[PDB]
This record gives sequence, structure tokens and C-alpha cells, in this order.
Amino acid sequence: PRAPRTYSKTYSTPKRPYESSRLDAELKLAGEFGLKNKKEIYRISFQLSKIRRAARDLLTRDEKDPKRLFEGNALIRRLVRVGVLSEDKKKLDYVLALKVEDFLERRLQTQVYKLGLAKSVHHARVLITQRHIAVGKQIVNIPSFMVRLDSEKHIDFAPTSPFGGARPGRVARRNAARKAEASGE
Amino acid sequence: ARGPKKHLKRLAAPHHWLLDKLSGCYAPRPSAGPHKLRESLPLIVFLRNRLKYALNGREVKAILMQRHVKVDGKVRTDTTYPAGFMDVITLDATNENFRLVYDVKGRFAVHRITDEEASYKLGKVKKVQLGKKGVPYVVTHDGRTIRYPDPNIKVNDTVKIDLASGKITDFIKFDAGKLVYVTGGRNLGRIGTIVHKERHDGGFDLVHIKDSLDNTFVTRLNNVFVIGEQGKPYISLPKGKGIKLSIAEERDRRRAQQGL
Amino acid sequence: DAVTIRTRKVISNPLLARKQFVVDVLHPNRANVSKDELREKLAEVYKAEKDAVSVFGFRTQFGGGKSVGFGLVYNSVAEAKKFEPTYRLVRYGLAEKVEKASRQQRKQKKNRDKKIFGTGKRLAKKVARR
RNA sequence: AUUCAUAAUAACUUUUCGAAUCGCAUGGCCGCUGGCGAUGGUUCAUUCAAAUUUCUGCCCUAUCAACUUUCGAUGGUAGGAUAGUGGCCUACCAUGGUUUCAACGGGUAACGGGGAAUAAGGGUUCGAUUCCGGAGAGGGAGCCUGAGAAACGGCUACCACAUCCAAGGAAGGCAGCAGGCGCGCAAAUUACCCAAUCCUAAUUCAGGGAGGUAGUGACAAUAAAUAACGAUACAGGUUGUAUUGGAAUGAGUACAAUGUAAAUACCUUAACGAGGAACAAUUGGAGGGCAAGUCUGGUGAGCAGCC
RNA sequence: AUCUGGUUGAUCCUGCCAGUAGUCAUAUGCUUGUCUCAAAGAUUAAGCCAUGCAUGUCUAAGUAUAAGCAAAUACAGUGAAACUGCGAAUGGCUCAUUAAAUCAGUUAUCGUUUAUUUGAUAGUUACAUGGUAUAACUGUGGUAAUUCUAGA
Repeated sequence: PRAPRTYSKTYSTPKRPYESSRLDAELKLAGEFGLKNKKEIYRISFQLSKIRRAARDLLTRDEKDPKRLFEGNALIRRLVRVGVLSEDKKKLDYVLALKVEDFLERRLQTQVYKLGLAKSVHHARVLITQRHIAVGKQIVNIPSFMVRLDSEKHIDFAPTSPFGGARPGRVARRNAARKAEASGE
Repeated sequence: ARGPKKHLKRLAAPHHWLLDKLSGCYAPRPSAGPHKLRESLPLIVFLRNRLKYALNGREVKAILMQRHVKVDGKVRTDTTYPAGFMDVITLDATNENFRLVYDVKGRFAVHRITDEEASYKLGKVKKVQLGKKGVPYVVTHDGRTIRYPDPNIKVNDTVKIDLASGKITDFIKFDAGKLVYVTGGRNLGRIGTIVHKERHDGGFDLVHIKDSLDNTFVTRLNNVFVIGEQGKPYISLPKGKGIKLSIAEERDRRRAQQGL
Repeated sequence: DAVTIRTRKVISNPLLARKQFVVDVLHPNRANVSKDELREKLAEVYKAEKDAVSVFGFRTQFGGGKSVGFGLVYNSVAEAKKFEPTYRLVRYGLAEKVEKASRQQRKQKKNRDKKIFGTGKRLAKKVARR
């Protein structure tokens, strides 16, 4: 038979369910950034967990070990590109100081709010899912899309929508027609 | 099993062919021929996957049956014919010639050669012996048998063969300071010069090699192929001269040039 | 709006008397372009007969506006007719669909014939006499 | 490293091989001579392989401490048989071989390995199953053809089942694909096709339930709808609580093109498609462990992993 | 990585239990809108099986007088049947047996066989021999019956 397709699980569940102090901290993030699930938080903390595991491992290696040089530089370079880590803090020891809010701040859903365009993080989510936002030429409709530092110049309304320059939507057209027809009465 | 096997499942194929995982259940099984299965390259893989001249297995057969392709100067039509190291392939239309030789990653390169060089190939001497009626002969790595060799030729030497007629025109002794090509194992594809050899009676001899950046490495003698005198290869070398680079060096060159 | 057609990665292939390339199409404000229209515009730009042009394998970008595919142009109508798969020629109307029976029916006929030795003009007569 | 490769001498054989074959082309010299291929054939080498073989490594059990040798157990000489080594088998001869560093015997709901789950480290549990190796085709045994089989979509016999009949006889093997019965807590369509991946043949062309496509599918995995924003009234410092207005969109349906061997679906798109936006989100809980009721009505079988 | 609850009227220990989280671990209950991807009669019974299918194959180049078709007096296009050659020992399925056995890594053949592919290689013994020969075909038949087959 054909070779197996590989797949993997992307989140982890907190090991004590009813730790009351934790429940409060999670709900503030969801209200601040307009998330729909706790899973959206678990996903981020799962990624952050693995980054620390790798970084902490490398720090056992001596400086000028060729592996620490090669892979350590890759990891730092890759986080700077998305803007999670400042290019001032461009050193491996600072990777251990990142926290969840550093990643949520970079989601397309929040960037479309900080730029204007929308007027709440709840309004921003609606526009993305309804296909009004484009990055460069490509229409994007996923809220969790991580905006790389180059792309921020190119976020704007899509060419093929109202707000972007196309024809009015289905409901505006219906209203104009009935009123025009009645105005002929 | 009750006899020979006709199929080769994908994933079991040699990794240096660079087949993808998902396009099918099977891989082309090489026919019996001049080169060992594990280290040959079937013609279908060359025309389709490397040169992109064919889109399908069906189109490969359409090319061969017009008799456009010849290997070592003879027309071949078997889709799974096992070409191998040092063979010359000629496409008469398009007017192109290629020699099969390894990249430093240990893959067969697409290496173009002139119409002049297509006349000959090198061969490593595998045994020398007396045949019936007392006629001596030599055997090369690609399985040719040549009558009446020069009495100086010994095992592990290298021999130059004219593809027309098929007769020996020159040879080089295995000795220190010769250039060598590594044709197996972890160091496959590197080039250097022989420093010295270790005798091990009843075992495997080891050879010490030095490259032009004076790195050194060791391989079993079976993996060593002599290709010329110091600084004078008898054949055109592929791009990059067989100099291995560390992963840090490669990254720097790409972003320097390709990354401007 | 005007359609723009571009070709990329052009290879000339004397071994099969054809040129082969990527076809890239921009088409704002319409759903897509039909293969029949692409065949016409490619024919006049490469100065070929329309029957020598073949085009297949399109998809259109998410959010629309662009499509990408693959294209061939043969050096003659005769050479196209010999190298091209028959199913593509049917799409272009250069060949006629053959009318074989279903795959299960053909197999069942074969297995009936295996039980007859010889041509069977005899035996038929013997059964008629019974 | 050889009684190697190879050569020489005397003979032997019931006598091995050393072209009574096919396509295309139609030249040269004055009826002779000639080209490019196909299929065969002796031996050597090579390639795809096979057989045997060295070293070290395996789960539980002493309520298994002695085991093997008649009827090969350990060794020697000669022969037979094999493709070939060897108690592989036969004749004669010797009395050996293993063990508390666990032999021999019993058990396994035991095919081995690459691997899988569980992340401080060390470990514990699992591997019928996509790749590699072994074994089998209801159970035992035997054998023909062939380079290769102790073959089961080959044959012969016995044992156990079981089909048709004019009662004389004949025929059988789904642990291939689809399907049925039985079993049980426990598992899909008697569909389309050689277009792709590859394999076989005298072969570009034929064939392939191998393989691919669609159907069934909450095993497991990835992304992610069920509403957003103004006005008015009221309260608060730009945030809550109720009457009212324009905008936005896919779920769904559908002309068309694209997709495909032909189709379905995805991606794209003219028309239609929301106000209780009935286009209406469930599954378990509210003494503690462990987030959340001194609420309210009934009652004096129910709840509770534990208290 | 380093939890919480349960043994006097009132406590501290030993000790076990209950709770918690994961499972390419199976089953099962309630509920179910969209895109991509995808396991699937192993566990019990290596239990029993209706019907259909799963192995055949021709090029310029072995054998043509089909009484086949289609248009260079021995023949010459295409081509059923049949003889000849090759293949059917690969693939696919399952896990019953099996505990120095299979298997893994590492060796050996100076101990042996090998269709096929590739390369070498036979001056040494009639202008074309015979049926000790026959299939397809033509024609006469047997049996309730099968991929039964007899005489000419």
C-alpha cells in the first residue's frame, strides 16, 4: 500500500481542571483578544512550551559548540521575523522570558484592529471571516494568521468587495430596486 | 520465496534516486545488467525525473522506441536498463552528451561533456587471470573482459577504454599521490590524494586520503577509484570539484549570493 | 477587462517534436477562461495551427483572479496526432470515441470461450442433431 | 595460504557441442563475391539470486536436578547419496557429549525486527497490522514439469467435511476482490477504470479486483459559523439596561467554465438565499475532594467511585 | 517532576484506598452545520462457504490454401483457430505452528548451483535429407452430465 500520511496533535490540556486562579487568568485573555475557546489559548502555550524545551537544551552546550551556533541562530532569526521577539533582545537567554501575550499580539485579528479599519476585536473578526481583508494581493480569511513584519504595510480591503471598490452587496441592491420600482409607481 | 523477485516497493528503493513518497505504490526495478542494483540508475529515472523531457512512463517508452538514446555508443530500448558510474549517455537530436558522476552529496549529477570526451570511459581493474589456451584477460568494474592486457597491469589499477573497438589505450598504477574518487560509504563523492595504505592480511585494507583543503579521511580500499595524477584529472570534474563544505559554510554562501 | 496570458519555464523538446511550458492567466471580473479560448490565443502567438495546441490541468487561486496550467504546442498537426493521448484528442474532437462493451461483460465472454477447443463450427452441428 | 588458474603425456564415453533458421537492402568485379539486423549455441567472466555457515544477544517456571546412547547419543576410518560440506545414511571401532555461570522438562490468551504510548533522569507496558525476513493455503504424506516448487486459482492417496445424478457415475478447497451464514462487546459496495504507479509476454499496441476512482465511515488528526454596528430612552462616568434603523455574509440552490478515463466534490462565478436573523448547540454538575445555590414547591422511594 | 481527601471524643505515624491527567486502546450512550486528511472481520472460530471476477501473450523478423475479409502464377495486405516459444515459482492474503528455533548486527564458500542481462569465445567432424508425423480442418459418432473424447 501507499506510504502512510503523517499527522500530529497541536494542543495540550491543563493537568488540574478546577484550579480557580487559572480560570480567571484565561478568561481575561479571551475577553481581551476576542477568542472563542480555551483551546485557542492551549494551542499557544503548547508552542511556547516546545520553544523553551529546545532553548534550554542548547544552553547546556558550550559556547562555540558548532551545533549551538547553527541551531541557536536559526531559532532567534525565526522569532524575530514575526516580531514576537524584539531585535534588541536578540539573544538566546531572552527566549526564556517570552509569554503568551507576545504571540497573541501578532494575530491578524488583532492587527486589523490596531491599524483602524475595524473598531473592536469583535468587529475585526467578522470582517476577516467575511472575506473583506487582503494581505498583498491574496485575500486571507483565517484570524490566527501570523503577520510577518514585512506584511504590515500591505493590509487593506480586498479589491472585490464593498469598502474596497466593488459593487454593493446583495441586500443593498435589493433595497435600491424596491425603492426604485416604488418610485416609478 | 520460490524464485527471483520481480517487484520493488517504493520506500525500499535506493534513497539517492530522490523519489517522492506519495505518487505511487511501486518503483522501477532495474534489470539485470552491467551494474549492481543498489548503485545503478535506471533510464526512466534519468529522462523523467532529472531532465524533465518526459511527463509519464508512457512517454519515456515513446522516446526509446524511436532509438534516440544510446549508452556507451550502443542503442538501448529497455526502460529499466541499469546505467551506472562513468557511463556516457548520448542524445543525438538536441546534440547533448552526459557523463554519470556523483555530486558531493552523493547523488548522480547532470553533467554535460563535449563531443570529444564522449569517445572513452575509465575502468577499475577487478581481476587479472589466464583463460583457456593460456590467454590472459582483465575484468573491469562495468563487467567488460579484455584480451591480452599489458603485463604490468594489476588489480586496483585504472584503465582507459576506447568506446569504439573497446580496446585499452592507457593505464595508471595505484600508488601514493594519485587522485582518487570515493564511490561508496559515508564519504561518497569526495576527491583527494592518497597519503598511504594499510595492509591487513585476511581483512580489509584502509586508505588515507587528503583533499586540497588538507582535510583527511579514511575509507575501505573497495570504495577507492583512481582517476589520474595529482592536479591532472583524466576527465572533466563536476561543478564544485568534490570539495565538501560544512553546513555553516553553505548557509553563508547562499545568503551571500542567492540572498545577495 | 482584458485577459493577459503569460508563458514561463519554456522548454524545447526535439525528442517529441513539441514545446512545453507553464500557462499563467490573469482574468479579473470573470469566473475563468475556457480551454477553447486559450487554445486560440496560444495558436496565434506561437504561429501554429490550432489543432497542434493542447492545454490541460488548470486550477484557480483562492479568492479568484488567477489560474495556472500546463501547455503544449506541436511542430505539426500530424505529429500531435501520433504522440497525444487519445482521451485528449477526444476533448478536441480530433478523434472518435470507441464503443467497447463494459469491462465486466468482456471478461465474462473470455471465460466462456476458454471452454471451447478449436473453432467450434463442429459441435454446433452435433448439438443441432443431438 | 592450495593438490589455485593454466599447460603436457597415455587412454577412456554407452559419444556432448562445433547454424539443413528468419527480415530488409540490391552493391562490387567479368558467375563469382557483398551490407545492416533477428533467433539460437560451447565455455569463462558479470548481473539478478539460492543453499549452507562464524561470533554475541530472548519471556515465566525448582510444587522441573540430573539429561542423551535399543531405534545416532559424542568421535575415528572407508563407502553411498547430494549441486556441494557434514552421523546426512550404512559397515566396523572407541566411550564419549551438556549442567547450580540452571542443563533437561513444563507454560506462553509467543511469528522476530524497524518501531508505538508515557517526556526531570533511570524505567514500565505494547508491536496480528502500510517496510525487511520466516511460515501456510481444511489435516498429514508423496511427486511430475522446469533454471527455479516438495506449488495447492498443479496432480495422486488417505483422514474430516461436502455438491450434482437418469443411481450407472462425475466433480471439490475465498487465511485473492466483492458478498453470505455462524460467532461475539467488536469491523464498509456482489460499484467504475487501466488515465497514473509499475509488472509480464513473441511485445510502443494486449492483459493486470496488483493498483487507482467513487460509495459507506463522530477510529484518530488540521482549520473554523451560530452575529457585527448605529440611533433613542435610562443610569454611570466613555461603560451598563430596554424601543428603533440601514448595512454585511455562507449554509443551501443554480446558468457556466474548470476539474476527471468519464463523473461527484473542492477552488472560481451570473441569478436566488435572515429578525424571535424557528437558518433556534449540546453533554455533565451545584456538601467536601473540586468551579458553581441560607432560591422555591413537593416527599419522608432515591442519591452516592470515597466520606 | 515534587498533588488533595479517608482510622481517638481530641493527635502524630505506618498502610492501603478514592480522586486527577494521557493512550496511532477498544467498545458504547447522547448530540452533530463547513474545508482538508484518513484506519476499517486482527482479538472469539487458521470456523463453513451460493454466484461473478482475479493469467495470459505477436513483431518488418518461427509455422497460413480459413472453403475469413480486403484489394509479383510458388508466396507477398490484414487476420480467427492450432502447433512452437516464453510466463504462470512474482504479486495479494493471514499469523496457526515455532523459545538458540525464527530474527538482528557481523562474517565465510580455498565447500556449491544459477533461466535471463552484459562482455568475451569453436578453419580440426550440400544448389540443401526423412517420416520411423501430427494439430487446426473435412467427415462419421458415443454419454443425464464436466474445460470428456473415439474411429477415418
